[PDB]
Amino acid sequence: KPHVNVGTIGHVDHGKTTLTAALTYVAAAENPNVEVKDYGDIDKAPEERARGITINTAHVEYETAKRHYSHVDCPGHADYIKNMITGAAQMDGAILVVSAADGPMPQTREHILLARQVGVPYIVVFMNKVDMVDDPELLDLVEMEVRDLLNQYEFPGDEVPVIRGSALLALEEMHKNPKTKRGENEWVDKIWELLDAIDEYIPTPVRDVDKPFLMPVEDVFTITGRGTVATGRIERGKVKVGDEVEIVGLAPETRKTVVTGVEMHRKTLQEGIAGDNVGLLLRGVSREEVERGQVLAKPGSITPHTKFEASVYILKKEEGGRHTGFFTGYRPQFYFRTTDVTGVVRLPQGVEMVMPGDNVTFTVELIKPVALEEGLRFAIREGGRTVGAGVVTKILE
Amino acid sequence: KPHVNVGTIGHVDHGKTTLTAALTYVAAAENPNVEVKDYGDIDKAPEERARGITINTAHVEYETAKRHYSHVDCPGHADYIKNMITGAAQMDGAILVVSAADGPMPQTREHILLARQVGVPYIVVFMNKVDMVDDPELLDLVEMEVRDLLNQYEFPGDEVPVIRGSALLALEEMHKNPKTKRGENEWVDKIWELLDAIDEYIPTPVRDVDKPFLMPVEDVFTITGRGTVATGRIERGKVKVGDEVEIVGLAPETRKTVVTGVEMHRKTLQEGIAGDNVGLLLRGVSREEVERGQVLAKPGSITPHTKFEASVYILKKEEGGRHTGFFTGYRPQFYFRTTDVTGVVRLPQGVEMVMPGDNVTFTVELIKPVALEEGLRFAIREGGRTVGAGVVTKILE
Amino acid sequence: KPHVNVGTIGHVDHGKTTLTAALTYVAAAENPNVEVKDYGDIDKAPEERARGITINTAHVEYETAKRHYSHVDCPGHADYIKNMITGAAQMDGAILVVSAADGPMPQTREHILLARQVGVPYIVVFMNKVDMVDDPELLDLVEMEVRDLLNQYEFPGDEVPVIRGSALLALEEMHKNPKTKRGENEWVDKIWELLDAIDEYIPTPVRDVDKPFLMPVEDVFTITGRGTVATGRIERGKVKVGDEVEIVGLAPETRKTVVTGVEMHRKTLQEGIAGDNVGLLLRGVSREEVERGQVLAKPGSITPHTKFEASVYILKKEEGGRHTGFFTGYRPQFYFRTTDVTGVVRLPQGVEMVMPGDNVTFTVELIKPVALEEGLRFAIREGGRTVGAGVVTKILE
Ligand SMILES: Nc1nc2c(ncn2[C@@H]2O[C@H](COP(=O)(O)OP(=O)(O)O)[C@@H](O)[C@H]2O)c(=O)[nH]1
Ligand SMILES: Nc1nc2c(ncn2[C@@H]2O[C@H](COP(=O)(O)OP(=O)(O)O)[C@@H](O)[C@H]2O)c(=O)[nH]1
Ligand SMILES: Nc1nc2c(ncn2[C@@H]2O[C@H](COP(=O)(O)OP(=O)(O)O)[C@@H](O)[C@H]2O)c(=O)[nH]1
Ligand SMILES: [Mg+2]
Ligand SMILES: [Mg+2]
Ligand SMILES: [Mg+2]
Repeated sequence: KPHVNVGTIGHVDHGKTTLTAALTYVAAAENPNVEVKDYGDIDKAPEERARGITINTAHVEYETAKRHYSHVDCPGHADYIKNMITGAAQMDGAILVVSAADGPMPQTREHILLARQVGVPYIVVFMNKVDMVDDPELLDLVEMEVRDLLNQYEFPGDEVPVIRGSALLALEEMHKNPKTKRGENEWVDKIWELLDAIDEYIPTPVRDVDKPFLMPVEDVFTITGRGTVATGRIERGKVKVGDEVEIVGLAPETRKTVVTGVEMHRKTLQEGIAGDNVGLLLRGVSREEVERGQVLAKPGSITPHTKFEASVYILKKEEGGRHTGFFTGYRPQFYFRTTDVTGVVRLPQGVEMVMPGDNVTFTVELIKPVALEEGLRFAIREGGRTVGAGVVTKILE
Repeated sequence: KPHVNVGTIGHVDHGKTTLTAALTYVAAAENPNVEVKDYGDIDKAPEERARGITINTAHVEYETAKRHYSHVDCPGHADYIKNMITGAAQMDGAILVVSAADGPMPQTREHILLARQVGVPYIVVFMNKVDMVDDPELLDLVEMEVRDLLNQYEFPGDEVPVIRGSALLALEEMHKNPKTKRGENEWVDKIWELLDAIDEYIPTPVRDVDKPFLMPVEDVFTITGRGTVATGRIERGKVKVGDEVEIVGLAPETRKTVVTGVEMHRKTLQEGIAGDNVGLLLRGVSREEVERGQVLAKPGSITPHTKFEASVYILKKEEGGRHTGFFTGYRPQFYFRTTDVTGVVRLPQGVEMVMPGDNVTFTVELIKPVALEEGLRFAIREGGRTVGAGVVTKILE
Repeated sequence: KPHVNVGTIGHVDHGKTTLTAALTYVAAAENPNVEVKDYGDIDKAPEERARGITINTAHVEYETAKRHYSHVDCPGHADYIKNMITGAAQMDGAILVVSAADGPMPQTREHILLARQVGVPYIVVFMNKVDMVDDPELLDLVEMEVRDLLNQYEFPGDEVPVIRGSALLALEEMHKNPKTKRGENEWVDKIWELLDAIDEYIPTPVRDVDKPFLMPVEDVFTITGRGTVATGRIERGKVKVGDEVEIVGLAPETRKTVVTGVEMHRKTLQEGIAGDNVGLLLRGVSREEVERGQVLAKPGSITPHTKFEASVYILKKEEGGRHTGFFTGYRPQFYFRTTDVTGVVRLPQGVEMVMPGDNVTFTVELIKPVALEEGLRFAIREGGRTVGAGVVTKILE
């Protein structure tokens, strides 16, 4: 029963939390396993330490016929910014909640943008609080505000599902009648539309193991009679001997070789699979030709680069980051996967100085190339300390 | 109509094959379904690839009032060694054939031993070729030679059935008169005693689903808000949620949990049954506390160990095995169910070096414990390659 | 643009063929694709071999806005009896043509009855030759003869559409003016009424893939470590693993299992779909519990039986069937789907001996049960030869 990661985003007070609890109670009915949670519990998210940052985050699990959804919900707009970016929990899709009373709001528009920068593959809307509004001209109005926003950030606003309802009401019915099921109640039934929407519109994702092969080099060693060895946990896909791969990054050019040998826990091994911390025998590679920080991957699967654009969040001083701001020309270290790689920043027009606590978008240009791809997450460091966290959003070269 | 697995064993030329063709013909008469086979067909067994080994093996099915018997027969003494050991086809009982003219012979004695190591629950004798000997002093002699051998290997030689007849003669009658039935002919009737003897003496076996629950861990996973998941095909019995089971092997100690969730083909599932490839939800178990190679089983059903005795067969080089022999201290990989577990061998007094193609018996001692039981079959590997096949014969600790 | 199957039935000379050619040319006008055919071409049907029988049958395709109709028309009353029964081509609806000059006639009445036995879902009438009769008292008379007949065989004669016209005349206008469209001409416009009638009155059919899952067992096998396998072409709907199905027929009782494995062209497969020749892995099913001749189907979708009524056609001797007639007590083999199942026949009152060439209606009673449903087509064989063809018309138990 495939597993998917979702979460509620949207402006404060629009009701992402109440809608969250409803989802549990409602789906539980047809899925007894499913552990029902209420408002207060979810409303009080725990802290979570991620990349050096703390994010109040709440989680919940619910099941449909089609799947198992683990679902996030945070208490503050800040928690959203940080979560999404450090990618504490990675949305495979997200449920966007908007007050029918207010239409989309600033955070609303912000979560859309992030969701797009950080790569959310699909957004589905749940217009809540609809019980405060009869006038369908109004409900239409809001729906439309919302779609144009989505369209502004490239979501297919024209297509997503905008389901209108009352999380508050549905939740009480689940309260009154835990055993209520489909067709029985109206408010509950909008939740079923949401849930259906989800199962339908949010793509079932690629299992890591099926994604193109990539393993990031951690250590390099020579086995006297055997040769050069790149070690590290495989991020995705798999390798079996005889497999040819590319050593990407840092070097001036990409090299190709053949795993002539996997190995783990000392013993040998026939295939290296995602999740696996192996050591591979690279064939025809000097101890120079390969180094920590490069990546090995299924050939042609990833490219090296130096100029890219990123969405970033800069730690506060209180969180252990910088204590004064910076300008274009700031040149910290960019820690990609396993190592630092210096880079110079260039703030966009309109930005003149970035401050501790901000979150912005700029370009960077690195000293050496690195196997980069959009969505590639990273850290910004000053002497080993993390001063910020970002996500790669665009390659420029 | 319960199904039982049998077959002929005994020395070369004693007539296990001719006896084989007679059982079909004879029992066909009262069971028309029954497909009659002759000597030549059975005589030419096909090869069968089992555990990396090739075994000429012949099969035949016959029915009595009481049952359905699928019956094996191999052409050579090697074939028996291999078959019995890799357990290509598992004997529920065996029919031991001995030439009345010669008495038991070397392979005769060997098969008895194997059958005992390999676990054959019952042996029943068919003394054949009796047409060559009038002297009842002789016939008794052999019978008793036979009983003492069985007694020597722990079979209840004193009690088994030693039926005296001529497979050759019964077979021709069935030939002359397919329709011949009980009471009609003498030679045929000896076959009826055999068949009766079989139905009577060979215990009717436990249906897997009825054996105590056991499932060997193949993969372990976590379902975020759900938890830990042990996957694999169920070997025996069944599981339903809330069932409590032990996690056995590898770890320093046995753990108990509760399946909190079965599941198959994505969808859910109320009960896990023998033959089924599920994924169970283990309650309160770290992703560490459970691993591939262990087994989950009905509590108190199977115990972990490291020292055991085993009867083994070593591949010839021509079959892809080792190409030189070995001594005590040999330390290959013993592949139990799903994983390799290193072990050191100790040859018994009298054996000093084992060679490719040999089949012997020795003790082993594993690096980590494993859920072992007598009868547990396994492989001996050297770099993923299978260099021998064995069966666990006794537990030492 | 859904596809539907129709055709013209009715007495000889009433003009089923001339009206057939008109539909092409008329509908063509608004559907350029549509291939126009004339009288002579449709008049000269080719043979078709169906169930061993030869049927002169003519085909034609035309399009309305609403659909795609493939449309049959045969030359002789025999052709109709044969066709309808062996169901060479299955009518989703039929267009019944009657001469306004003569009213319904014997074949007219015959066709209604068959269409009812054979299961035609809707009849729509086209009263033709109307140009030979001014007196509306007459035209009303015929129409009413017609409706009473349909009412006699359970069609809703009171409701169906009785469209009055001249196929011959519409056809010449289309001839004169291929481009003639609606409103332009009167005779053509009557054809438009027929076409609308059809699109409206004849219910839109179920695509096979959407009908309930059913697959008829052709062979049964065992995959040693996997278990039992039923193979054969899926007749309707689809199967995906984890799907539960019922094994129906032959056995004394219906069993339920789960496909635990589909498979085709050696490779595996995620879903088994109508048309596909798979092999299914039945879970928990003995090699006895399943056999050729039964069907696997969506649970509760079809039931086993032994007594049924049927409309049948008996081959002439010249066509290779019996060379003498038979009485009640006749007990041939009823070849349902894949196998023969013996049955005894009982001629109805009034019928005393059936002869080669006859087509009649009687009851049968099978030795073992079979997954039967009205509409189920079958063959009557004598030693492998087909001596007749029929259709199941009613279940009696
Ligand atoms: N009228 C109305 N009020 C709602 C509905 N959903 C939630 N509310 C309330 O709106 C407030 C915001 O709820 P909340 O879920 O906590 O939103 P969050 O800030 O996005 O976490 C709470 O007081 C809820 O009781 C609803 O459908 N209709
Ligand atoms: N006289 C006699 N010879 C027999 C009888 N059974 C088998 N034979 C012969 O024994 C020889 C070996 O028979 P077979 O069944 O092949 O022995 P197996 O190699 O143990 O299979 C053949 O030539 C048979 O004809 C019997 O009951 N009496
Ligand atoms: N008067 C008149 N004759 C017609 C009409 N339609 C058909 N005919 C003639 O009917 C005769 C037999 O018709 P046909 O279409 O072959 O019918 P089928 O016997 O059902 O195959 C032919 O000579 C046609 O030309 C019509 O509408 N009016
Ligand atoms: Mg909240
Ligand atoms: Mg033999
Ligand atoms: Mg015609």
